[PDB]
Amino acid sequence: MLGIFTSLLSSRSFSIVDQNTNQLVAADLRISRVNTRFSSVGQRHMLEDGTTKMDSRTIHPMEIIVEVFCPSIDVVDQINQLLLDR
Amino acid sequence: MLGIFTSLLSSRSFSIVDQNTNQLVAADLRISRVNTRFSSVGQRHMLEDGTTKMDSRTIHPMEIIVEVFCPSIDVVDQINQLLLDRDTLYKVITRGMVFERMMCTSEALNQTPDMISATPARLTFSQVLVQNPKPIMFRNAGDSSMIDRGLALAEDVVGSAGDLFDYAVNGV
Amino acid sequence: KIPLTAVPNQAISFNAGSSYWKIRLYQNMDMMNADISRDGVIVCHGVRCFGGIPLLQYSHQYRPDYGNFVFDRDADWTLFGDGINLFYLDGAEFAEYQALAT
Amino acid sequence: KIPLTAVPNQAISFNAGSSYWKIRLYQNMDMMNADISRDGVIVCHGVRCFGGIPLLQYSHQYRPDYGNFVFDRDADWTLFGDGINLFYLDGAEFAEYQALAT
Amino acid sequence: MANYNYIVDTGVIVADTADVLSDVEAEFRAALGANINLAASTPQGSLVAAEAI
Amino acid sequence: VADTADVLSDVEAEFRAALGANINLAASTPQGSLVAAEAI
Amino acid sequence: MANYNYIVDTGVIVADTADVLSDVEAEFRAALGANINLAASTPQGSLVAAEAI
Amino acid sequence: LPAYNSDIQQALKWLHNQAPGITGLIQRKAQWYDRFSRQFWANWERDVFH
Amino acid sequence: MKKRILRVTFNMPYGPEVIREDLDVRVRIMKAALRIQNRATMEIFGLTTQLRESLLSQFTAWKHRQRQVGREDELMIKVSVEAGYSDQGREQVSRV
Amino acid sequence: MKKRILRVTFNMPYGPEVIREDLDVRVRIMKAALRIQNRATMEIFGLTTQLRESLLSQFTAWKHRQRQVGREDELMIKVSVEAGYSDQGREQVSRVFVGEVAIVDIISPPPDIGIRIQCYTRQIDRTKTIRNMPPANTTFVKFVEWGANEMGLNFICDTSYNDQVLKNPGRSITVASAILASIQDMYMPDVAAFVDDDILIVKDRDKVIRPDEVTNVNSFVGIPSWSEWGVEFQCLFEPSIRVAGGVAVESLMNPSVNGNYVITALEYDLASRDRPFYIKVMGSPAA
Amino acid sequence: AFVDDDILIVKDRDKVIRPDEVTNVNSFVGIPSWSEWGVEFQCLFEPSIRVAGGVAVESLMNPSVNGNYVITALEYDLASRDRPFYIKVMGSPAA
Amino acid sequence: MNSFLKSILNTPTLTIRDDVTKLPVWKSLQVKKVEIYSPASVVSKPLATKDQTEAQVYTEALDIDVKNGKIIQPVRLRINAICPDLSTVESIMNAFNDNTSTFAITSKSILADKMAIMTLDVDQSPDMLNAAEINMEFEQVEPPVLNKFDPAFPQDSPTYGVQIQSLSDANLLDLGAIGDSISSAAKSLYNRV
Amino acid sequence: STSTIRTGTNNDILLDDNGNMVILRDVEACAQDVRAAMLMRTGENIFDVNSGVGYFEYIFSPQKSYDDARKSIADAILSSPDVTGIEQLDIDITGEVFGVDAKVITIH
Amino acid sequence: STSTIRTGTNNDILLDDNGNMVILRDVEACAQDVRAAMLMRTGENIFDVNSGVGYFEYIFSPQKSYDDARKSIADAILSSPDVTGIEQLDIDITGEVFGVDAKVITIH
Repeated sequence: MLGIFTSLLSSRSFSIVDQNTNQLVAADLRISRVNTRFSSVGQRHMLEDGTTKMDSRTIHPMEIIVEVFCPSIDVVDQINQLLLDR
Repeated sequence: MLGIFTSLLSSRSFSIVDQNTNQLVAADLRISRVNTRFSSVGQRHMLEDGTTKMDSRTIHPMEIIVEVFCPSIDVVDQINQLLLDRDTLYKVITRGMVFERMMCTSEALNQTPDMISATPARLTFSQVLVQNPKPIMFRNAGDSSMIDRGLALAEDVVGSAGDLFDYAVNGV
Repeated sequence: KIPLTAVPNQAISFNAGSSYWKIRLYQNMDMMNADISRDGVIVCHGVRCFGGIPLLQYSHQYRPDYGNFVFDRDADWTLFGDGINLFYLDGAEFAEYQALAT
Repeated sequence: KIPLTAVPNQAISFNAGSSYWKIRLYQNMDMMNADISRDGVIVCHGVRCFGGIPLLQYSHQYRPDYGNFVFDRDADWTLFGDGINLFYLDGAEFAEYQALAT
Repeated sequence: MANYNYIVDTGVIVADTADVLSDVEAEFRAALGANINLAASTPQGSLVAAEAI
Repeated sequence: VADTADVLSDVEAEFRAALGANINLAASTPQGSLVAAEAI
Repeated sequence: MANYNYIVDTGVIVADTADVLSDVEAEFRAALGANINLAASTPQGSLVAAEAI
Repeated sequence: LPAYNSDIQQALKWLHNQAPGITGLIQRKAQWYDRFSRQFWANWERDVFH
Repeated sequence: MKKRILRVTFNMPYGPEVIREDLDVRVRIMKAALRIQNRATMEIFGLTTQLRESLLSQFTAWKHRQRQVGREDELMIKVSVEAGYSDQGREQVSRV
Repeated sequence: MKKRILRVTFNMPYGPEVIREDLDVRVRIMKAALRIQNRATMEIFGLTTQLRESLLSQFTAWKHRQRQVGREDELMIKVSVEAGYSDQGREQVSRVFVGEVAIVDIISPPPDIGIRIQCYTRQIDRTKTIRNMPPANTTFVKFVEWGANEMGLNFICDTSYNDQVLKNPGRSITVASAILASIQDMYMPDVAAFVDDDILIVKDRDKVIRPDEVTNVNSFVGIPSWSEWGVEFQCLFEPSIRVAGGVAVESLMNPSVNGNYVITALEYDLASRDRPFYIKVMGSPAA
Repeated sequence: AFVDDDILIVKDRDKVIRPDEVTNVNSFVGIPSWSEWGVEFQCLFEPSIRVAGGVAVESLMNPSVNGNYVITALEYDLASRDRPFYIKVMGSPAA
Repeated sequence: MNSFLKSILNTPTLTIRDDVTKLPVWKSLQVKKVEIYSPASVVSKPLATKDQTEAQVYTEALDIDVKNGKIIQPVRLRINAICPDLSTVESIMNAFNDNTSTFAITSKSILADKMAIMTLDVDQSPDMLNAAEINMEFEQVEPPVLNKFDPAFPQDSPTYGVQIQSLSDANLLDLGAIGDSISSAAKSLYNRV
Repeated sequence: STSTIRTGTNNDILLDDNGNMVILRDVEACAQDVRAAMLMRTGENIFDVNSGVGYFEYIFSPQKSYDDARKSIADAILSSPDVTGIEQLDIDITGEVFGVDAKVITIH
Repeated sequence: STSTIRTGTNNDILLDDNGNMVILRDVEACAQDVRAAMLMRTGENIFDVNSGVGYFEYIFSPQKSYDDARKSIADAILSSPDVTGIEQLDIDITGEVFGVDAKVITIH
C-alpha cells in the first residue's frame, strides 16, 4: 500500500503480537481476507422552525474480522487458547 | 388506459402542478416508473366462542414512488427546491390518475460510472390527510363565520395618552 | 394596545385594567361594527367604528372607574397589524383624554 | 480573582463579599470600558480600565463596608485569561491598599 | 419618539451596534412603509448603514 | 460654546437635498419629506 | 509562590512528584509566557526536569 | 488592540462607483458630522487647556 | 360494516365546539361506587393553530374577574362525551 | 463542531476526585420552588477496581468517630456537578447542582459494571441540631434571617409580608431541616421558600428575583404550549436559565404565547454518550 | 421483630440467631457490591439462606468486601419454564 | 473515453475541504460512487379545519398548519473509493477518532457543508494486492443559512456575556512575597510597570 | 409584496418630471433588487460577512471548474425577499466575455 | 500558540548579537519542536517513559516488517502541542541509509 519502500523481499504480513512479552502467537496462520470496521453515532435534536441540529458524536469500539486456514493441529489449539485468554 | 379517447397525438404524461398558482414545476423530468401504494389496518377483537370480530378500518396516507432521470443541472436543483418547500401543496397527474394534497418526503440522487451525463434520481411523495376533502367557500368576505381567539395579553408598551390622541384627531 | 389579526370576523378576550373584557369585530356592509362584553354580560351591540372617537358613549358604561377603547383611524380588517391599532386607556388616562377632547 | 476570557465584549455575574455583582466589559476604541451594577442597581458607567486605579472611585460607591476591583495592568481583551488578571479586594485590604497609595 | 436618552446621572450608556442598527431599520420601515426592502444593495440600505455608523 | 441653535437646522437638509440630487420637491406630502424631516 | 511550608509542628510532609512538577511548570510558565512548550526535547523542558529532581 | 474604523463613507459601495446623487448625499452628511462632532470637540479640547 | 362514533363536546362561552370521530381521539374513563370523583384522560391529535388557540387558552386555572357575577361557568368549562355505533346511517350513540 | 462537557466532583478526605466527560455518565436533576430538597440520580459506568474501592466504601450511612470532632464532612461526602459546552478549546462550563450522597446501588452486571447514586441538597442538616434559641416575638424578616444564620446559608428575602409580627414562630423545631418547612408554612401559597444551591430564597410567587437579568428565549426543541399555570417548554442546555428567574418568549409555531414568565420548576437530563442533553422549564405569568 | 413462616423472632439488629450455622458463600451470579447499608448480592437457589442468618463472603471481582454479614432482606424469583431462578440478599455487618 | 476533457459546470471531481483550514485533503483517493439522501417527515394525522369562511381566508389557513408538519432531517452522503497509499488511511482514521472534525464535500454539482464522518470500512483481499477498499459515510452537522445575524468585521459582536456561574477564589501566584500581605504584593506588581 | 425606490441604469435615485421619489410595487421591484444584488461583490458589505459574489476569486481569477460561479450567483439571486427558485443558469463563456443568463421564479 | 527559545544547528541555546534569547513565535517554533521531538530516543524523558523514537529496537536492529518504526515516527511527529496531522511519510531504505521524509500540517 505504498508508504514504506522496503527492498527486503521476504517481509511479514498480518501478525498477532503479544503486548506484554512482544511475542508472536499462532504465527502459522494462512490468512485468506482481512476486514476492518469503524462505527459512531451522532445524536440529533429536532428543532422548532424545521431544521435539525447535531450536538456531538460518540465512538464505539472498532471490530476486525479475520479468516484463516489451519494447516495443522497445533494451530487449532493455539487459536482456541487465543480465544480463551482472559 | 382506455377511458379517455382524445386523438390529440402530443399529450402529456406525468406532471406535477402547483395547487396554488396552477403552475408546473420540474416539467423537464424523464420519468421511468410510478408506484402508488394504499394502506389500511382493521382492528379485530377475539371473541369467546372461538370466532373473531372486526369493528372498524383505519386508512393512512397513501404513498407515491417516482423514478426519474435528470438531463441537466436545472432539473437537479429544481428537484432540491421541490423537496425543501414547506408551505405549498402539490397535485400529481399520472397517466389517467389525478391526486391532490401531496408533499415531497424524500430524494435520493445517485452518481455512478453507469451514467455520467445524467443523474438517476428517486423521489417520494406522501398525501396530507384531511377531513371534509371538499371545502365550502363564500365569495363575500363579510359573509363568513367567526373565528375565536382566546385570552391574549394587552401587551402594553405604548407611548402616552394625550399625545397619541392629539396626533389621531388633530391629524398630526 | 390590543393584539388583532386580519380576519373579517373574530373575537379576542383579555384581562386588562382589573377587568375582564371580550370584544368582537366584524365587517358589516361598508363600515365595521363591534360588540363589547364584560363579566360575561353584554354591554353594547353593533358599536359603529370611527377613528378618534371612543367606543363607549354612555356614562354608566365606560366608567365609574373603568377604561375605554379608541381606534386611531377608521378600521379596515385588511390593515390590522400594519398602521391601524386599538388602544386601551385606564380611568385616569381616559379622564384626561376627555378633558383634552373639548 | 475574576475568571475572564478573551472576548471583545463580555459580562460576568458573581456573588462577592456577601453581595451580588454584575460586571460587563466592552472595548471602546482605544481602551476598555466597564459598567458596574450591584444587586441589580447600577453604580457607575463608562469607567476606563487602568492598571491599579480602582474601578469604583467614590466612597458612597465602593464601600461603607463593601469591596472594590483593581486591574494589575492596562486592560486588553486579547490578553484576558493569559497573563492578565482582575482582583476583587474586600474592605480591610482595600482600605490598607488605599492608604498605601498615598 | 424613538430616541434613547443614554446620558443618565449614573453614567453614559453605550448600546450594541446591532441594536442601534435595528433602531435605524425601525425608523426607516416606519417612515417609508412596512413593505420596504432594507439591504445594502439599494440606496435605502446604504442610508441605513450610514445612519447606524 | 454653551448654547445650541436649532432654528436653522431644517433648512440645512432642505437645501442639502436640493443641491445634492436636484431642485425638486422638498415638500411635505412626498417621500423626500420624511427623509428630510428625520435627518433633522 | 509555589513554595510550601512542609515542615510543621507535627513533622515533615513529603509531596508526590506530580504536584511538585506541576508547581515547577507553573513557575516557568509565569516566568516566560502562558503558552510555552515544556517537553523533554525542548531545552526549557530539561530545565524543568532538573529543577523538579 | 484591534482597529476600529467608524466612518460614514463605509456606506458607499463600488456599485455606486459613478453615481452622483447617492455619493453626494453621503459625503455631505459625513462633512456635516465632521464639522459638528469632531472638529467642535477638538476646538473645545483646545479650550479646556488653561 | 358498522362504524364507530366518538364525540367530545366542549362548552365555550360563545357556544359548543365538537371534536368528531374523524380525528385521532383516545379516551379512558374510570367509574366506581365511591366518594372519589370520576376521571377521564383524553388524547387529541391534529389540532390546528386556530383550534389550539381557541381551546387551550381557556384552561387557565387562575381566576378572572374576581367580582364573580354568577358562578359555575365563570370558573371552568364543561366537557361531555358520547360514544356509540353507526350502521347503515342509523345511530345508537349514548353519553358516558 | 462543539463538544459537550460534563464533570462530577467528589470531595474525598484526601482531595477532589473528578470524573471527566470521557466516561459514560448520565445525570437527572429536578429542582422546584418548594421545601422538598432537590434530587440527582447518577449513572456511572466503567469504574475500575481501584476507583470502586476508593469511592463506594465512603457512602457508609453508619456512624464512625463517636467523639465527632467537628461536623459536616465527618458524616457524608459532598458532590458538585458542572455541565456545559466547549468550542475550539474555549469553554462555557456552569454549575448546576450541589449535594451529598444518600443511596448506593449496582445496576449493570459485568462485563460493564455500573452504579446508581442518589444525591440531595443540604442533607447535612438532617443530622445537625439547633443550638441558638429562636426569636420569641419578632417579624417575618428577622425569623428568616435567624434561620439563614442557623443553617449557614446566604439568604435573600423580598416579600410583601416583611412587616408582620409572629408569636412563637419556631419553638417546636427539633433539627435544622424543619426550619424551611416552618418558613413555608406560615403564608402559603403566595410566599414560596426554597433552598437553591447555597442560597435560601423567600419571595412572593410572581416576582422575579433579578429584574434586569431576563433571558430572552427564541429557540425551543420542545414546542411551547399552555399548561394550566402559564407556559411549559424545553430547550438545549442554556446556562442562563435559573430558578425564580425570568424569561422572554418569542415563538413561531405558537405566537400567541409570547410574553414574560417567571420560572417555577426545572429538569435536567444530561448524558455524555446518549441523546438526551436537555432542560425542561415551566413558568408562571410575571406580576 | 418479624414473623417468619411459623416463628416469631425478636432480636437486636446485628445478632445472628444461630451462630454455628454460618453459610459460606463463594459463587455469585450477581457481582457483590457495597450497598450503603452493608453488602448486597445475588445467587442461584441456595436452600441454606434464611432471614437473620449469617453469611461468610469471599469474592473474586471485589475482594475488598469479604467478611461476615447478617441477612436483612430476601428475594425469590422462581420459575419452572423461564430463565429466573434466583435469590437476592442484602446484609449488614455482623456485630 | 478520452477523459481529462471534463466539461465545465459539471466537472466530476470529488473535492473534500477541511472546514477550518479550507484546504483540500485526501486527494489521493479514486472514488467510484456517490449517494445523497435528503429525507423529511410528513404528518400522518387527519387534521381539522373550520371550512365555512371566505375563500382567500381559508387559503391563508391550510398554510402554516401544513408548514407545521414538515421538518427536514439531516442529509446523508455515501461514497465508495480505493485508497492507494498509507498516509491517506491514517489521516482518515485520525479524523475519525476526533470528536471535532467537519468537512465540506463537493460532488459534480451538489454542495454539502458541515459534514462529519459516521461510518468507515476497510477491506483487503487478493483482488487488490496493493490497495484497499473504503466505505465512508457522512451526515450534515447543521443546516445552512442565507443571511441575517450580525457578522461585523471589527471587534463589534453580539456580546454574549452569560456568566451567571462562578464561585470566587483568591489566587496566590502574583509576583513574589512570602511574608507580605496581599496589598503589598499588589502595590509592588503595580509599581513594576 | 416588497417595494423600493426606482433607479436608473447607473445606480442613482431617478426622479420623475414632477420630481417625485417613486415607490415601485412588486415584480419590477424584484427585478431591480435582484439586479443590484448580483452586482454586490463580496467583502464589501459591512455588518454581514460572506455576502456577495466572489468575482475576484471565482470568475476573474483563473479557475479550473466554473461551478463555483454558478453556486455563488445562484445564492446571491437567492436571499432576496420574494425569490422562490431559480429556473435556469447557462454560463456560455465565448471569447473573453463570461455570459450569464438566469430566469427567476417569484411568488407573484 | 506555541513558543520556544531559538536553538542553533547544535542543540544549544543560540543568542543574537545584542545578547537576547529570542522567544520564537509560531510556525518556526513548530518546525524546531518537531525536529527536536524526532531526535529524542525512547526511555530518555525523565518522568515519562515510553516517549521518543525507538531506534535501538525498531530501526537499527534487524527486523521483519519495518512497520513499527513507521508507527513510532508518526507518533513522535505528533504529540507536539501545535501539530495537527501528518500528510506524507517515506521510509525510503536505499542502500544502507534510512531516509525519512514528511510534511506536517499545522493549525496556522
